[PDB]
Amino acid sequence: RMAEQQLYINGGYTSATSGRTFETINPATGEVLATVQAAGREDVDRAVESAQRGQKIWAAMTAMERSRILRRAVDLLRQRNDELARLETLDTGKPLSETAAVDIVTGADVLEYYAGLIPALEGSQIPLRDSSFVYTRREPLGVVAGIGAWNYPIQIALWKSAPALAAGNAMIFKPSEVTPLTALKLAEIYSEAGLPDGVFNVLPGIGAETGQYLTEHPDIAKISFTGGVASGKKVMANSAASSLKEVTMELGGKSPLIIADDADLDLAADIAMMANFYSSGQVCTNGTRVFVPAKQKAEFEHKILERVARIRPGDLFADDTNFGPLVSFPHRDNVLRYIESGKREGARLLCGGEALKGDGFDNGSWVAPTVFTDCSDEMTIVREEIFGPVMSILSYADEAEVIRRANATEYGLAAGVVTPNLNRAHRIIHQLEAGICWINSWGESPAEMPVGGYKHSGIGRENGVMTLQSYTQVKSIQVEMGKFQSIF
Amino acid sequence: MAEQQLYINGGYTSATSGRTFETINPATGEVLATVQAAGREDVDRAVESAQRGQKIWAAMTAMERSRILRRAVDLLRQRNDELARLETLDTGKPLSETAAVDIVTGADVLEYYAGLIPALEGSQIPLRDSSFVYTRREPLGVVAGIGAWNYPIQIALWKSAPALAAGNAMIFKPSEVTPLTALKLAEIYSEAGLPDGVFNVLPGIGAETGQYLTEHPDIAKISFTGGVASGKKVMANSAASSLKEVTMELGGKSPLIIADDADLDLAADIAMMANFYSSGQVCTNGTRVFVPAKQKAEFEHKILERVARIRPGDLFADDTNFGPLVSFPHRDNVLRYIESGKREGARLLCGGEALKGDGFDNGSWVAPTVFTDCSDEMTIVREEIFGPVMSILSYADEAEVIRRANATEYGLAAGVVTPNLNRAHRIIHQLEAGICWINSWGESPAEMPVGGYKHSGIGRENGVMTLQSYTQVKSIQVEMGKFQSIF
Repeated sequence: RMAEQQLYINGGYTSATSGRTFETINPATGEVLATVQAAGREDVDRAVESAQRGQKIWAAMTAMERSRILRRAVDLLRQRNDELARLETLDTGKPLSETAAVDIVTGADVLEYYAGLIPALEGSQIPLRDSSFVYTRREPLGVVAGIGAWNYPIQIALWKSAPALAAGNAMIFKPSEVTPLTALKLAEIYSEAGLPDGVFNVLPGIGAETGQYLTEHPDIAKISFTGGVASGKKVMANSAASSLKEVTMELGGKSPLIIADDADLDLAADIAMMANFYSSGQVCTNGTRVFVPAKQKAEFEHKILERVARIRPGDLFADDTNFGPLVSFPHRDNVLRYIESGKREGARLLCGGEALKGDGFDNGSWVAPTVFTDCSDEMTIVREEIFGPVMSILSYADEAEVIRRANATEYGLAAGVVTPNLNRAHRIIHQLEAGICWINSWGESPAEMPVGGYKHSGIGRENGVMTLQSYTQVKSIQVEMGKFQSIF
Repeated sequence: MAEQQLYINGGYTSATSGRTFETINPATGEVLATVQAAGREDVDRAVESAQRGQKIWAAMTAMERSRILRRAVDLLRQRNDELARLETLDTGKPLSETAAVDIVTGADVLEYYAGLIPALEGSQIPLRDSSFVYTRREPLGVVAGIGAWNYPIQIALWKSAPALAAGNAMIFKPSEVTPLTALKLAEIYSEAGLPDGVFNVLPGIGAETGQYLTEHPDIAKISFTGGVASGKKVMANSAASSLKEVTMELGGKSPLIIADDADLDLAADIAMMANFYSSGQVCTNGTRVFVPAKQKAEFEHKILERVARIRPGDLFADDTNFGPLVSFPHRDNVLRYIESGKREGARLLCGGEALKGDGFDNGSWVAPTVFTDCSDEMTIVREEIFGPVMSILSYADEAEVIRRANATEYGLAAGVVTPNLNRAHRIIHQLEAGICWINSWGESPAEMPVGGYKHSGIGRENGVMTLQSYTQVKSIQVEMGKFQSIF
């Protein structure tokens, strides 16, 4: 359909020297959207050298000069929101009702946030004594690398590149092989806004190749990766063994949603629905273990059924469509394997449990919105991240128990509680072992709010002031004005 | 000394590994102690102990924690000389150093963080009238510190102080070369009122105890100080096992840049202190000394004159300022580097051999060694030696010396000597190192974050930021409006 997609290095498109290509498909039709060139080792070397030269120019500008350029990129993203959203829908299978409202909106929200913070990035000064003081500089890391995931392709590209660029770095970005297209458009926009050549380069490729070449490269100072829990362990280990790179990891979760016995069950069901079936369940922070008091569980199940009836699959460009196919057919096969395991392990199928078939579904990787109830803590669907539309409903009896069971996992990304009670809301949330916690809501991730995982769900944070700072490195400088004394 | 047990849950307890090792007095070769090594089940015991202790510790008020760490400071000051003598026996470093630096600056950092506990704060962010966010700086839980042998109790204090002050429990593994003072520190913490399990000490071997710590599923963070190669393996194993947070303080090949307007007596004094303290066994040492071509001859004479002042001898004598290296294997390695310097064409200015004779034949002594006429591709210029070996390099201009200073995978420290305002700041701002000294070397105040660029480290120690990096951020959104679902 579209032309063979080249690499983006040094302010324009350039052919890869790898001689290798891959295809990206439209998950709703199975059609090939584009043939895409894959960056090889020499391509990564070209991108790093380009990034080194560009970073020097970028860092030598004033803080406000950098701010204005990133703000111009925000302006262009707002103007092109709908066009970029359509492309993202084609590449991901997510409904346009989502991509036009969330993906570029919130990606640009973070770029806009960091653009305004650049002049506020400051070091410290510490007096030691009348004759000596220390000051610190927050220096750029230099060239850093971002490795994106396929569920929010351009949003992730913006959330990694915005603080990296605002901190004075160049970033080489590798999009998921599943969804390479919008990251290339972002690089065009950055260049149009005045970003120096080489400061944002985009290298499509395969993880086993391009991703590894980046984590091994000797001149890249930091790796930021978003993806699966197991993949993150390998990326971090490779980043360390090659050259001791700094690392950020934003990985998966099995986040608990705790419904208190004083919660309004319409509200609780609304939150559970949004925590499970947005982006067809392909969200790392989803509240996929839903804990409900035994005395409310039957009514809660009814309310879930009543809202599952409001899920509308269909034309991804239609206004009322709010549910899409999964990103790929192998992913659907994995999600169906998890569903079959829930049935086989004795969970009660409340709804769904099968692929969608028939007119307008036979060419996409559709899975019906699936709810299991009567679940138990040892079940595979309860223990493991599924990354599809599968909610697990778990009965509980008391507050201490549900806190224990919520925390009894190696994941630790998000969590939430539904309660009108002041004390319950704060005291329960304070005990949960997760980095992202919602009270009487789910999913909102303001640019101001640092987000990331506890335990196996992540390293470091994205968003907030702290992430601008973590794309710098601290240099301490002591000025000694007294006469230095040697003991020799 | 008696057979040294593990320290778990507020007292000594026998290891179950079936393994012991010996620590040697580097000045005499005598065995100081047989020490038990913590095995896999022992690490498990320590983590379970730490988990229960951490809960009690974190439930106290901020000032209750502050007072306990301050009482530990008071005990460290009272016992400074006794602890220094033990550290001298275990490390070979002169008592003139250990009694003035190791416990003084270790306790300085504990005292610093004890006062900061009440200031550890989260944030609050208004989103709209109906919703706001607040953050909590929560303990990581159980963390592990793995120390190096050159500053054993100082490193134990620099890792445990912010870790404990942030509300964590720490399991600490000292170097097998120097296990003894970390056990004394654990006794002192308990005597000060630290809850049982909050500071456990597990002597052992790196490939066993250290590996088990990096692999354990319930340890949230590893902080390691040691060699560049070892740090890469610790970080990679910490990642592969359970995605632990990491801090790495590794080695360096730090450049000292002498400007052509520097007073050469000052430059030589700084070079001496940057190369021969602790017999050169210091990660931040300024072991590439760049001197302008026109000053190089006189600088070499000034170094020779000060090298002659070095006093090797009885480690407990007041005038001794130079000790043996920590171990006979380490001496063998340092001598191999010195031989490569000779083989590769560097001009030996002084030293270059083991010390022999009265008072030296039973210790791992190496003479203070200076090479000059060095070039950038020599092995002694490229690689950290961790012994008393200075490399003097001629340079011609400022742009050149900055490139050559930065042309290394290391990135720990650097310094410049110049009375000129513009030179001092402009050069330092261009160096790729985390710790930079102007007209001085070595001072590491508790307030000052320290760590490496590039292969020399991950994260930082000391300063306010290290208290914060021993917490993890939890973000909490309070939604007071009516949640909207699209389903």
